[PDB]
Amino acid sequence: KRKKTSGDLDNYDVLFVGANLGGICSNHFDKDTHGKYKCFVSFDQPINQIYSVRIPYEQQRVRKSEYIHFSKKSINQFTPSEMLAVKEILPEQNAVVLSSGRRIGYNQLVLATGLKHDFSQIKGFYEALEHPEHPVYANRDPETWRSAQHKYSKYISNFKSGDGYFCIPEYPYAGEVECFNFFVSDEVWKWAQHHGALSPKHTFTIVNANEKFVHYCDSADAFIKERLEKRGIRVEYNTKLLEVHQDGQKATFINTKTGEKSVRDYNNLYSIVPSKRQEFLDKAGLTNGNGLLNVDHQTLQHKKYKNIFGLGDAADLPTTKTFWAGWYQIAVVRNNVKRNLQGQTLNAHYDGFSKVPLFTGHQTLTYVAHSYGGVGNWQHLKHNNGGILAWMRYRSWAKGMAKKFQDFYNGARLGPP
Ligand SMILES: NC(=O)c1ccc[n+]([C@@H]2O[C@H](COP(=O)([O-])OP(=O)(O)OC[C@H]3O[C@@H](n4cnc5c(N)ncnc54)[C@H](O)[C@@H]3O)[C@@H](O)[C@H]2O)c1
Repeated sequence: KRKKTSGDLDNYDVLFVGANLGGICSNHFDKDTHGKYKCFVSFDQPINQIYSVRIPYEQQRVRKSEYIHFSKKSINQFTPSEMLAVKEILPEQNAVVLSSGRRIGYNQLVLATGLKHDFSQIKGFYEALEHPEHPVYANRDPETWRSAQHKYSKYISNFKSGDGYFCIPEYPYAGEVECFNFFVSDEVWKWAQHHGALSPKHTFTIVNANEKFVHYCDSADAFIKERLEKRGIRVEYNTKLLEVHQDGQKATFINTKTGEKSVRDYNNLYSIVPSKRQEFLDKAGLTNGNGLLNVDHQTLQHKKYKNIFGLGDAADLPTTKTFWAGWYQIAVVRNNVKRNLQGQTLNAHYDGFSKVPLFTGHQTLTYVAHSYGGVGNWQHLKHNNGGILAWMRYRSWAKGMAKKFQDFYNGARLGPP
């Protein structure tokens, strides 16, 4: 009946750059328009690691099959895709050049290029995270690990002794609140001190380069800091991890405020992988400052270039870059983009809603739900101190969310509402 559109073409009437949230949109853009347009997708990496369940992963509450998903699956069968990165974007020409060189034209462009992980900002990090024994752990799995490597789970369990550092890189970085495992670790290391598994000649400090944990929600940052103390955890601000020596287990830090670097023995290091701005977005004059797209806060349309959009993490938005945010930014992009193909006005506005669980304990969580102005809704920091209510919501996310990300990329389950 309906036939797959061509990938061997010279221009399309929509072009999506990304598969994770750029693909869920296309599958939504079709069901919203009934296939009246031919849309192309061009991602860069083959696998989509589901970082929304990254802590239930490290607890082995989610199997590796439910955490690793191919990028093709997000895209529907009809829409053609190719795993080639766009070399440059010519917005004045309405065109997009890929790595191979095949110039592609467009009518509307949707950018979901996220924040690109740059393991090389931290020298020697990747080669220590790939080692199946070294105590260097990170926010994501390398692609050379096979189905039988479960090093990720050993971070909390194998912390018998020594100095442990949890390092947060410089904003903008991916995985703000969803990759903070320093409250479940404390609980599990509070037991290990009680029966002797974890020595008392050990120190754990949070090396945060940024001044605050959550830039766009004051209430969450205040709660995190207040709760970090009540536990007894120590934080070091304005310090960022700069190098890792895998032989002697030395970690070179630098306090950007004073520019004064230190070297410290580690025996358990975790880092939230550091990102890096892509230059083809700055040669094209789209990004603003930090490297994020200069888009409207309400409609998500680019300030200049009325026909370019942007969503997800690539977009410069005053909210927490979560997934449930993007669930609301594809509903908006797929509307306006279609209103712009019909000439009509852009009637869909983004409220700034973003919802990410924060795990306060081994089996408890609280939701960070907040709109554009940092203002939280009825769930913001509820049942934060644990209890039967937070216990259940933990199971509903750990045992029941990874089973859903298959549908999202299928199409069988759409957004929350
Ligand atoms: N906790 C973490 O460390 C982490 C890291 C990445 C993503 N995430 C989650 O994923 C959610 C969605 O992320 P996103 O959609 O904003 O970005 P993303 O991290 O999912 O990646 C964006 C997609 O665009 C592709 N891409 C990047 N550069 C490209 C280029 N030059 N050309 C073509 N394709 C390119 C990528 O391969 C990818 O398919 C985020 O809200 C976040 O919750 C978390």
